[PDB]
Amino acid sequence: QTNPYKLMDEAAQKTFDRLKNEQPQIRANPDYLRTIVDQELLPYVQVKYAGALVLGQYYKSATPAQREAYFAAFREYLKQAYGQALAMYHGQTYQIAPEQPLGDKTIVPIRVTIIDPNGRPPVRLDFQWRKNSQTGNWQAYDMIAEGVSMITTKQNEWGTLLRTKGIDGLTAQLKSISQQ
Amino acid sequence: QTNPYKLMDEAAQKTFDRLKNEQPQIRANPDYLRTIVDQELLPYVQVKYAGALVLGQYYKSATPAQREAYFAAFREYLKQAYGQALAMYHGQTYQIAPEQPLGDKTIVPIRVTIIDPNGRPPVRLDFQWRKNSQTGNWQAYDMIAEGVSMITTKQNEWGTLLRTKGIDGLTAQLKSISQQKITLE
Amino acid sequence: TEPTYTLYATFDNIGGLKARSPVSIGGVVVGRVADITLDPKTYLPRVTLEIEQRYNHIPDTSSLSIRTSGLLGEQYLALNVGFEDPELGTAILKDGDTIQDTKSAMVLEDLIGQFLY
Amino acid sequence: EPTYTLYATFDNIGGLKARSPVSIGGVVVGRVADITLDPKTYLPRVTLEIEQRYNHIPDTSSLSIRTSGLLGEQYLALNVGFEDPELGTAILKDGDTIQDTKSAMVLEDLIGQFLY
Amino acid sequence: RTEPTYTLYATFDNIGGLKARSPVSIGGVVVGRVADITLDPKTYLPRVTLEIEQRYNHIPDTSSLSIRTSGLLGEQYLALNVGFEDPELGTAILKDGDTIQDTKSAMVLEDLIGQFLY
Amino acid sequence: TEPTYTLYATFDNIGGLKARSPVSIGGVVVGRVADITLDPKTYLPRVTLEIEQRYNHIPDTSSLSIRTSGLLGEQYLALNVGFEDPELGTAILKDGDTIQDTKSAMVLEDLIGQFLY
Amino acid sequence: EPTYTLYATFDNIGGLKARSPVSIGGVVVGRVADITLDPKTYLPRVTLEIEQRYNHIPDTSSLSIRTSGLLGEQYLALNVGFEDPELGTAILKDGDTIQDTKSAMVLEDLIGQFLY
Amino acid sequence: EPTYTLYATFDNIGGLKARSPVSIGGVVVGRVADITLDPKTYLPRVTLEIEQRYNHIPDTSSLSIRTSGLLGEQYLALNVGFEDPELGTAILKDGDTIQDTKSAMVLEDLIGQFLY
Repeated sequence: QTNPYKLMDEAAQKTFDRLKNEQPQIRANPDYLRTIVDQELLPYVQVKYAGALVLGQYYKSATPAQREAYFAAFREYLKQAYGQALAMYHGQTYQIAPEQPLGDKTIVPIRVTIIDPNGRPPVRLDFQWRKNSQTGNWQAYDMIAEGVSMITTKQNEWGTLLRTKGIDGLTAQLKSISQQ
Repeated sequence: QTNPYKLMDEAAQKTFDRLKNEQPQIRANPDYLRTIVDQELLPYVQVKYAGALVLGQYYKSATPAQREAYFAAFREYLKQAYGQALAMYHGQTYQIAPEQPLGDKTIVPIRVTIIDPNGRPPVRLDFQWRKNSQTGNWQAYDMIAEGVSMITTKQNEWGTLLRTKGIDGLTAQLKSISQQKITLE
Repeated sequence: TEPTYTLYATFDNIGGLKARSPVSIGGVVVGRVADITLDPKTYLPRVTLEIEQRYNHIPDTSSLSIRTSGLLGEQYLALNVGFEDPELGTAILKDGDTIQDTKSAMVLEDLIGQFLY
Repeated sequence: EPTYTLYATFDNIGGLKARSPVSIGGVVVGRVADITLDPKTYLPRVTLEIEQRYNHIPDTSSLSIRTSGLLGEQYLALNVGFEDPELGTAILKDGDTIQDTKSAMVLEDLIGQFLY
Repeated sequence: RTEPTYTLYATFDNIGGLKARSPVSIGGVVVGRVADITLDPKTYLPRVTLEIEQRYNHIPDTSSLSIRTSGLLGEQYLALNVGFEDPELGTAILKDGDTIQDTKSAMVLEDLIGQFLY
Repeated sequence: TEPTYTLYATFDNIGGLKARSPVSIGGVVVGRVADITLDPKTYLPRVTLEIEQRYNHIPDTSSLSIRTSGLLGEQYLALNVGFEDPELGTAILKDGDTIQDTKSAMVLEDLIGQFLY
Repeated sequence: EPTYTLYATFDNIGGLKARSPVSIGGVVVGRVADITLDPKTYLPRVTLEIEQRYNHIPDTSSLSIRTSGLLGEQYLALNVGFEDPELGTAILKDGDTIQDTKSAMVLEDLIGQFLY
Repeated sequence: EPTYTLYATFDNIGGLKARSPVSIGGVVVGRVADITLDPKTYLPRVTLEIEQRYNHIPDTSSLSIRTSGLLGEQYLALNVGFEDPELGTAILKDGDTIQDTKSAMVLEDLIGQFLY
């Protein structure tokens, strides 16, 4: 890995193509895209920052095996929700932002866009790529859409619930959400 | 006969009756439903005031042939386009207003209500009865619902269209809307 | 000039229609209500209105209604002109008669709780 | 200006202040007197004054709270029901309390109900 | 405003909330003011007479009027719409003393609820 | 006025509930709010309030809440008294105790993201 | 009182007038110092200040912009961070700068995307 | 203080008055000069002023009209694009004209679009 734009472009085009060509197989069964999502896209993202940001505060007090089971169920929740969100295909093309070199940075935002003429005007998705402090391996974690986040709400809603019921309470809750 | 209350009661009775066993029949052809609508509803409605009220001031100048054609088109139109909310048939009881005698004037409002638990509160449908001046046989024409009317809107919308395109234009539009479509019943 | 008709009309609910407010026909002002009072026989309001003289050929079976302008204005009465035809219904509104048919007023809170429930 | 008094027990008064007009039909025929709290079960109690000139109403009336025009203060709305020919009816005397009731409405409850 | 101005006539059916003296603007720039409104003692319908500045004077006849609200609580102003003009074909020009064709109507928060699902 | 007696409460987001406001019950006002502050230990807000001397009987299973006034006004604490029941819940609010349950505030620009997106 | 200042970039001010209060969990700590523009990439830059008593917020916190009421004023709200052993830690010392941020929003985009 | 001038022809101006601010990003950099009709095709033309301290900007920017807050005035939002290495770019030399349009929005169109 080196220039994050390379990884972004290549992974995006490969994912779009792998979606498009195997779409008849998706029409064969709707309980199947999750394995492809976890096979191609997941190896490129990061996990620890997601749980680390959503948890917050309650980390000086922590139980090892409890953290293990939490990090476990977290990825099942995430994959299920993201695969459920995937189900919006109809056919539309993509475009990337104009390249701009820099280098001496760690946190760097980029943009993408998708468009379809016959139906509705385009939208504006984003991402958040982060340079690692250990080996320079760039990596992403967040996602933003027209001024709304996807981590801020999960940090703002699941509040007192943790403060009272218990970490294992949230673990059992997630384990329940693992099936929808 | 004389008291419109008895007419309203018998109308509610005969409407609630026989229409009940239509559950296998409603999913079939929703065409003969017009006939059942014609059965009891039509023989107590006055198309004449409906027409003479919607047509507006453009009546000091009119020809008999087009007049009769418009009246017939309006007859068939109101026949079709009345009865479509009947698809809401799921069962709900009816109740009448407390009786109060008078019988000295001509125009009289009444009331009615329908009750159905487990899904929204009841509504407040009304009517408007009028004592005829040719004999006294009361009859209805209007319909009201929570403030909104159902004949004022037609008097207020179809405006300049008549003023410009011509009465025959409205006749053509009504001919179009006569077989415009069939409800999803 | 003030050559006036005066007429009487009943209702059953009259929102916030205070006295001395204007009545309009088509979109122009042609006078104002004269007085408002109550009945000691059945507990229902009565309204006495007054009209100019130039307009004086209104057909009988007209109609009258209540409505509000803008969003935070003041309510007013809207008139509606009827029709003429022999045999069925005639009668020019002579001084001292009463407008017949009417419609009820609109209140809020009711429908906002009705739908979207 | 002779009048007389009545008592009512509500459930949650809402933003209704003290001293505000009553309304039958669409006119004004009284004014509310005082409001306090029951020191035995913690429910509000309200005293109302109406004109004696009207004195033939039945005993099965309701009572409710309304709003003015979008953003206007409140006023007690009343209603008149059916009176049977002297069977289960009578006349509100001078200390007989009304029975049925209906509360007010608050904002956040409706919003929270529309979602979740 | 000593500059001469030529007048026209228009007929509506429900002015809703107009008033004497208001600007009739085109595109978004003010031009002229409205002169007089009155009713017709013959079939009961309203009618308006308006002024137009003389510098602008080449309007094709196929045009239109409209009524419009301002802001969300502001009042009303007439709004003109200049239309198409085809060469060769007869279309003429608004010389003084004519009356333009089509129009629209006002809009008051009552008919909307009525047309809302009946 | 007459003496008072005070209590403590925690929260999570107090929106715009500033100092000095009524702690109404059912619909009548019965006291003000004393002091708000933050906890320099785990970063959470805390509030100390006072209640009049006259009412001296509240079952513990109660709750507080925050709500808006009208559609654009002030904000007032709203109390909710549960019920009394012998043998089971007997804790009488004496002095120097903290109500257990609580709720949060409500700010516009979070709803838009919560749903309708 | 001994204050200390920090620097942060953005993307859209969105009507955030200079000199306004920050907020951390509902309470007001400090105000914003000033705003300016960049002469190399055309982006705004904002310097802010903070009181010294609170002094342990871990680095990876967050900032955000929002509006109170329904149409009153608008301010910016902080979000306390997650404490990290082993990995990146770093107590914020004077003369540093906060990292990842977020951008404001305008209603017109939502109104347009809601009606297709 | 030194400035310079530019010309723009729109399509529908909306309630925009005169002498209103022209803002890039979130700060104020220009003020509008004058508005007049085109006595050849009847379309509006507007002259705008930009403070010359800023210079190195591309010649493919975009311009649009924006509303303020909820019920505030209006102003002119700008948008700066990218810049290729002197390939179809150049600098806005005193006296050129931007080449894009974006009219405002009025109420009745939305209602008619939503109710047909």
